[PDB]
Amino acid sequence: VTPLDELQWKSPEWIQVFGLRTENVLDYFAESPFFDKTSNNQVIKMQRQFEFAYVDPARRQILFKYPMYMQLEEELMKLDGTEYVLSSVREPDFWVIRKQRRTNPEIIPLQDYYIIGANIYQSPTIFKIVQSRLMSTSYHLNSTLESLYDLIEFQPSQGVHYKVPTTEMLDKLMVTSI
Amino acid sequence: LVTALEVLSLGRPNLPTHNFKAKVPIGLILQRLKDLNLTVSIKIALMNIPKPLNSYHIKNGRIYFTVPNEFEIQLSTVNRQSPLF
Amino acid sequence: LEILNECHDELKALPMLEQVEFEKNTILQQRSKINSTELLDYATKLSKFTKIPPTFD
Amino acid sequence: DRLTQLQICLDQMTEQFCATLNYIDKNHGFERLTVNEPQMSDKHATVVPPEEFSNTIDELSTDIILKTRQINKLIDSLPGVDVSAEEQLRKIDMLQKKLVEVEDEKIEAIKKKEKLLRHVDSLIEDFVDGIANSKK
Amino acid sequence: VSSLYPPPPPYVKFFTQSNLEKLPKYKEKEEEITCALDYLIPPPMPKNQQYRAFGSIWQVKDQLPDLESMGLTQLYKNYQYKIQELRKLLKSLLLNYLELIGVLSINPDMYERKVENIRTILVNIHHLLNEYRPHQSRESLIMLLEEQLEYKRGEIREIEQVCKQVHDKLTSIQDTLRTGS
Amino acid sequence: TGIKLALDPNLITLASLVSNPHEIYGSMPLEQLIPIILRQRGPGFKFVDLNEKELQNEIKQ
Amino acid sequence: NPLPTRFEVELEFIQSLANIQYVTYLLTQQQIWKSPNFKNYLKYLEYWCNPPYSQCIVYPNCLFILKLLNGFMESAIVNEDGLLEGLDELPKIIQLQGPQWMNEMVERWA
Repeated sequence: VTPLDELQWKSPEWIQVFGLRTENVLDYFAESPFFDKTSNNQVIKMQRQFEFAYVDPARRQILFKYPMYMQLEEELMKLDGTEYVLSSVREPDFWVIRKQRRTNPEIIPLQDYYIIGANIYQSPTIFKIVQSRLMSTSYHLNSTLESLYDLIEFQPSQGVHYKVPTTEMLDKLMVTSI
Repeated sequence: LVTALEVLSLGRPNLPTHNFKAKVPIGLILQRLKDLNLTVSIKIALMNIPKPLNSYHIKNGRIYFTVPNEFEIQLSTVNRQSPLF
Repeated sequence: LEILNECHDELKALPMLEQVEFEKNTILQQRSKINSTELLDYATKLSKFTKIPPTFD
Repeated sequence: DRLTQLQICLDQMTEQFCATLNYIDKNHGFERLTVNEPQMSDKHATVVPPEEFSNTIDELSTDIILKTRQINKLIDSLPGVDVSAEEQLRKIDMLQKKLVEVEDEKIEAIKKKEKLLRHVDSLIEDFVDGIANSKK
Repeated sequence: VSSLYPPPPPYVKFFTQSNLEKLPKYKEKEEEITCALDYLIPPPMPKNQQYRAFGSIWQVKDQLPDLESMGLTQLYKNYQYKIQELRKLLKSLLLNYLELIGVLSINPDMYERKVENIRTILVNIHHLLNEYRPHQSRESLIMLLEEQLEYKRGEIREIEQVCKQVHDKLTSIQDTLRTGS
Repeated sequence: TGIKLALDPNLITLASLVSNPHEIYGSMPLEQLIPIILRQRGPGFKFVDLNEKELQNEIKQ
Repeated sequence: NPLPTRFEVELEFIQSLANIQYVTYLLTQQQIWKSPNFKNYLKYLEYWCNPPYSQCIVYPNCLFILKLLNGFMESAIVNEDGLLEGLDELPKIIQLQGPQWMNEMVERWA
């Protein structure tokens, strides 16, 4: 089984049909396995089918630039619980969408997801990143150690050392002739 | 037409190849050794020669300056205007 | 001596006999592999693919 | 490449139609049907002087006519208009036969060149060994 | 939630060392598959001469489709007739643009038929160019052969002028040897 | 069907793909050609070990 | 709705070799380069080199990649365990020179 924090996801059928821009990152992300079906975003999507505090200036810029996300925030303030909100955008192609729990507003964040060229990645934990790198380092170091110890021969007459695999007068000629 | 000719000639379009998918002609080696004999012989004509060094053997891409029962030193030049090596 | 040296190497800077015979053999080997109508059909197949359409920006 | 330039010229010339319609729709003004009726305008409309408006209309029309001239000349200079495919193939086979013939001409030209090569080889080697024996 | 790319074809499971070693004795003796070694033989060309790839229809020998076959109007159809028809189509396009400007200048509510006429004039122009495209391709092949011939004859000329320079420089050393004799 | 075509595939571009062993080696000067000669003749091969007799009875093979 | 044909499936697979993100995906799976089945399949797919099969090749850089990948197959050795030796450094080559190869063929496009 491949865990969710370790895969890159894209839907190029969705890219060919709809095309990804800033206005459809959230329902593009809704087709990803990263998206939770029990989320407030999806349930208010079903409902619609049927100045302010509590946000950083990075999200203020996104809200004041894009009106549909102010509509989304105004509809999400009525509910409490899990949601996905779009935090940082670089036009034309970079996004960050964060899992977020909201209580009435007191907001704590959760795992994030960054979008680079319609290719969605889940933000891994920095422990997991450095831990995988140190697993690779430890494995390669252990292989180096074992292959080096295979080259070690011990003798009592000397110290421990490496296993052995199985004309002086020309300068005087030079200095005498020249 | 360029891609059509590449594919219908080699079975492949012409792209840079870094791995296996040259060869120096031995007749060209023989010809270059003959003209290298001609090059050392066309070079030594313009230079004066020492009297004990008049024995020179002219074969095999180079010149054999020999002094009998003493030594035999072999030298090559690359072109007309470069000194011997 | 030096003017015939110059004459010799400016004549020698020309392609060689085995080289031009290998070129002739390659040209005659293209005869069996290359067909004109198959060439034109394959090239007009590849016309819309192997290059940028020179109409867009 | 010539048909490529023709297709480019048609696309650009239809885009010239589009751009001319764009300018004449967006950058027009207001005029008097009668002198009695009031005249007014806003900040949201690009009011332009009528004389340079007519000048830009005239230069847009000259650009359209000039592009039509290049398209017409390019159609006139399209490569190959009177020969049919039978004459094309009758050119193709004589061109390959002349290519083989001139490659054979290169074979005997290089044979003459190699004759001259070994001739001057023998000349210069006789010269150098003779003068070396004379100088020795 | 599956993989991004399709796997290799299941035919890969048939290509073993035993199958390869039994293939040449099989060669000595849309298909009717009789054994496992039939997948080791390259398949024939399509009998219908149309094959499907990447969600599209392809033909082994493609042909330029017609306006009637694609559901549009072809006005008019040894290429001098097509070149004069191209000139006539260009002049008709310019006249249709002028008429469109007139219709927009008096009543922009019958513009639909004029835009349709410009649309069909333009596709007729483009289809005439596409009909001329094999002729221009064959001209390009002729130009390729002619440029190869030009390079060949240029090599002939430069080789022979080097040779004649050798002849007249040898004549020059002969003349100065006669003078110094 | 049609007619075959005789072409020089080394040059297709207007004013390589077939590896001609003489066009890539004969035309260039000798000074950077000799190392290629030695490396093609052998690993660790020196200029001394050449011989016209060796080439003459090797080309007959 | 007809079933797929061997010609069309093999055409799509051989042409997918031009997509060298796809052959990176293929040659980053340990069960593919180790299997001699893929070696024998890529040797078999050399019928796309010759006409009339080569006429249907829309993306001929796939044929280029096919010859490049079959360059390692005569240096391949299969053992009694099924490990195709000499193939451990091919994924290294593909992942190292993938961006370079696709950049070069994009330059050939331009």
